[PDB]
Amino acid sequence: TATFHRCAKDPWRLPGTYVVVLKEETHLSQSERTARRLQAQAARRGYLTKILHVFHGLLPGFLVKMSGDLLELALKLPHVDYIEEDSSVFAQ
Amino acid sequence: XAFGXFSFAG
Amino acid sequence: SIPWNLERITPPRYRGGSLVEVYLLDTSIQSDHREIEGRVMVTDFENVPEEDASKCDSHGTHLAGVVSGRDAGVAKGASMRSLRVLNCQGKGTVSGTLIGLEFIRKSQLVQPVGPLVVLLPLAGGYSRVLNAACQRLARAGVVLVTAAGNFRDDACLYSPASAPEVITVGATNAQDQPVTLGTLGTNFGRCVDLFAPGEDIIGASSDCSTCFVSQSGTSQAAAHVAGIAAMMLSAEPELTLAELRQRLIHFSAKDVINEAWFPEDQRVLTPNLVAALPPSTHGWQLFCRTVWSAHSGPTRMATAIARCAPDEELLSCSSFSRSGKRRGERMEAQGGKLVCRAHNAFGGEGVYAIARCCLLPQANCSVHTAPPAGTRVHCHHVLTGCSSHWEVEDLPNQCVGHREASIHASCCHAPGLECKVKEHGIPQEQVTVACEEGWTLTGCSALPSHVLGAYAVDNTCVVRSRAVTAVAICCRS
Ligand SMILES: [Ca+2]
Repeated sequence: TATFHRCAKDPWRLPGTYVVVLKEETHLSQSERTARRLQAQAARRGYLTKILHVFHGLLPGFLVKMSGDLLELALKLPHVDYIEEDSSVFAQ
Repeated sequence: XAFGXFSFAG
Repeated sequence: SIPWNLERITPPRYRGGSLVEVYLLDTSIQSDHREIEGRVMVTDFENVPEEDASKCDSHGTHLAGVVSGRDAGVAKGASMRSLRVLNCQGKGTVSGTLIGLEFIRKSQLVQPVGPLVVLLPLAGGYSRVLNAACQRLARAGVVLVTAAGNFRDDACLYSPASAPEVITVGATNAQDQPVTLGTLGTNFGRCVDLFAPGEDIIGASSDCSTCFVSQSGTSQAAAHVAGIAAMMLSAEPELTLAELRQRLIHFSAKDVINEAWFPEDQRVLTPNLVAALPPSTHGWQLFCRTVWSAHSGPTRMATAIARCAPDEELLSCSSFSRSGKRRGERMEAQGGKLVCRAHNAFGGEGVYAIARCCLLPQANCSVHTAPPAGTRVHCHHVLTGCSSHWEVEDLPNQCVGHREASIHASCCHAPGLECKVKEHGIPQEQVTVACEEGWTLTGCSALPSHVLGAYAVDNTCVVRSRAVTAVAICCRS
């Protein structure tokens, strides 16, 4: 049931960095484990990843720098609700 | 403007 | 000498923000400028992408000055805190903005203060994650004010503008018209809550510590509303987000924008309100607002849902399609709370559900439904709303519908509440009937020759057709 989303305005997309949002009641300890699990499964496939930030307090989840190749893998991790590719915002 | 920044890009 | 924008937000009878804190998520700021010095704390939270000194803090300083600046600010008192989520070229990321919103929440948990207002003078495309974080931060009780966006487009395609439970602000000029400049200008549509001054707005310039500059944008507009909000929350700190939104709407100048500037289909969806400070005149009053749903889309079984905030009551429910291909609407319960649901017809492009959502404490409201008989139902309590739906392809506290339609009455137990029903009919594209000054429109519907729909505009009921009769239900304490 986990889904992927990216910005509809193509010039504003920032591929290679993804926000992984976990299901609502997910605990910070699980978010961390899930990020590490991603990094381990990725490494076994030869991909470097970097966990930039772990979210808690509003949404549980994490921010990760990785190739989009890993998205199918990432959508299947436990607790994943959806994943969004990062994109640009601008002063108005 | 690109994109609507700093006073309408004007 | 008073800048035009500060006169514009001054109400027709009149007489801040220090108990309140306003967070700004923007570029870096010149915190020593004399407009804002000692009133703004730079957190030095910073999360910005790489480029690809005076210029760096121009945007933010100005907006900090619009909100709280001692000479040119709206809420001259107010305390501010700034987070840097925009780089020197004014570019940020969604991820950086989330981290910022999260930081505000963390700060609050660690050292709680009073009401918080968060100004997000920025926009990107629609973001599921960004909208959810805004919503989540709103349910925690924080007021968020955002820019509609400057693309002369529907604000629902942008975030945080499109984000539920947030006050979204468009920009008007000295002639009270929507700001438009070529292909750029204020966004509009049903995700804009109201407009505010956002052209030629003087404020702190980061060129020198006493300099001033005029800037334009939905950011400037949003800043007026953040200032207005800081004042309202200082006077009445217990306001929930919905009470604050109903007050901003109620105290706005109404029907002062010439809506010709907007695309035809957005005219009906876009609120014709220009923000203002509350008057010295304020005892309890009935506040209601009109909430348009997302368009249902063309599926045969499509439904549009218009919902009220948790602390509001749905007092009536109507619907509208440009084609008139419509199966009406009904009030149905959902999580112990009433929603307005509208039904698309076979072959319709889709429809909008249009709720009337009101702040009514001590109210006990229910729905009375009758299946097709004409068809009639009554409150056997005051009547606040009639709705009607049908399943066919074509054709005194009482509601009356077509003989082939179901009819739904919203009935409230509301002591201290008086309601009356006002009717008007003519030969005609649009018929109109208004409640009297001091009365609040709770329901708007058409007497049952082929109607596109009906909707409340402020305290005026509008019926649109291709012997038509507008019916307004008006209530007061
Ligand atoms: Ca909104």
